[PDB]
Amino acid sequence: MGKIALQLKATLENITNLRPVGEDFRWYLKMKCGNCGEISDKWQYIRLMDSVALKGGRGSASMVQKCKLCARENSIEILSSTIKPYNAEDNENFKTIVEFECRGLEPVDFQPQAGFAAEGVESGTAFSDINLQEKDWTDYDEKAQESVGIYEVTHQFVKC
Ligand SMILES: [Cl-]
Ligand SMILES: [Zn+2]
Repeated sequence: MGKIALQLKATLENITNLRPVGEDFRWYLKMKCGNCGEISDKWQYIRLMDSVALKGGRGSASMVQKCKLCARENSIEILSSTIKPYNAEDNENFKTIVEFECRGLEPVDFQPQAGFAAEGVESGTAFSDINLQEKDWTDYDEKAQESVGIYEVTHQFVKC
């Protein structure tokens, strides 16, 4: 078992409280088998709503997968109490937004897609259904009379 933090960085414009929303939120990841090193060929996602009870007091997992190359049964779990928003004050800094407990599947890449939400920095205008798949996003806050944006989204992994 190991924990891994996923840190986001983005440039924010007139936006705050940027966060994944809901138990159905999808963390799209490329995952590495911890025994044979095989990295998934396609993006896979994991979500809190898929939680499954592991046998024999081992706890739970968000995803269990038998490695196709070495037959190990590996798992990974999103830690829900570690999910944090990315705020106006975090602008352009890496910041941990979620942690995963890894039992033989470890993420080595991350693709933010849909399901994020955020709000106008002063207006509190709600923006939902934000898709970051392009790594840029723009909209207009009518209450603020300002453009809002999230640009140059990137990430990195910290082993905890
Ligand atoms: Cl998947
Ligand atoms: Zn393997």
